[PDB]
Amino acid sequence: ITGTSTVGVGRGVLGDQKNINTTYSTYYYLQDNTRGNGIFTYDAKYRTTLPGSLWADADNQFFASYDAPAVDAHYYAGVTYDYYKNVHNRLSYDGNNAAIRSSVHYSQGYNNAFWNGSQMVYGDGDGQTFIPLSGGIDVVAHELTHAVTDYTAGLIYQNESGAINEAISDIFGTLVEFYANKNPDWEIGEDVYTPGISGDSLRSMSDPAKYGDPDHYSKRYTGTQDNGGVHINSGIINKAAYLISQGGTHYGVSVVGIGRDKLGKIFYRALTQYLTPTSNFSQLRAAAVQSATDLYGSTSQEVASVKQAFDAVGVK
Ligand SMILES: CC(C)C[C@H](NP(=O)(O)CNC(=O)OCc1ccccc1)C(=O)N[C@@H](CC1CCCCC1)C(=O)O
Ligand SMILES: [Ca+2]
Ligand SMILES: [Ca+2]
Ligand SMILES: [Ca+2]
Ligand SMILES: [Ca+2]
Ligand SMILES: [Zn+2]
Repeated sequence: ITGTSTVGVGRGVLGDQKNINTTYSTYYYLQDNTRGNGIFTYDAKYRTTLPGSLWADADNQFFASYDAPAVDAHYYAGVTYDYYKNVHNRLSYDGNNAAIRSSVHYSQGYNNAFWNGSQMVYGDGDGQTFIPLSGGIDVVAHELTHAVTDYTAGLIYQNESGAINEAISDIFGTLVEFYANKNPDWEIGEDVYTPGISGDSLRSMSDPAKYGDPDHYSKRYTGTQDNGGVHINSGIINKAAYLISQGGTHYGVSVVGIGRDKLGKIFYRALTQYLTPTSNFSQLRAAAVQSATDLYGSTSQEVASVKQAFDAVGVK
């Protein structure tokens, strides 16, 4: 909408106060004009018609319980935009400052979030498996990264290419979480998953097997559930990424860690310059090796560590 840029204040899902960029025109709308061609957050009002209505608020104060998922979807989309712009010189998900749209309060008791091809969508959770999912910065960044993937490598959402797609979203979700630097970890969704259980998460990149996901290619899922295991076999790539960044010895293979920033550079380059819609894990290894070679040189530690990490997870 046309209006003037304003700054509201509110509380997120976890009860933390934050400022949000809004737009004033009669109402204060969750429309952040400070980033690209805008970040827009919508109320799906417990229904499934999308996007719903651009979030309107009378007073620019967003402290109601109903407001909290919108506050966080809006704010964390901003953080994610900043990560891609500041760290990777990428302007929004399409590289041309496409408007970023999110809807919250999607459906009833909805234990998921997704990119629907055009926008991000967040359930509120059922209060048992999840609280409103936009409360997780890694979740928000995971979802926006799906849009980045779809505009770049285009990894088909099934089997190995789909597991790479998932891992890319977990990797950049985690790197955005570290970028914001509030309780960062290599776990996925811990801030919104299972409010009645402390210390768990939906997935772990550092130890995927803690939640039943494979951490070695020899343990990959080959069945048909979950689009051929896209959220399962992502553990193999997540583990490789964790090892590249943090190092470790895994199934006897030692990996010299090179840190998060270089992980992000290598995988961003792989995603945007080498991966294709049909890339498999072996092709991801090759893309990551080539990306590290481009960035750091063929004889570099970074290239050696990429190879070690993929070796450690059984991907040649
Ligand atoms: C970071 C997470 C908090 C959210 C993440 N969402 P996503 O990958 O974007 C969902 N991807 C999806 O919807 O692709 C389908 C599609 C394709 C095309 C258009 C529209 C949609 C995820 O990991 N979801 C898990 C959550 C499980 C939770 C336990 C119960 C089981 C589910 C899953 O879906 O398996
Ligand atoms: Ca208000
Ligand atoms: Ca965390
Ligand atoms: Ca996390
Ligand atoms: Ca929990
Ligand atoms: Zn995903």
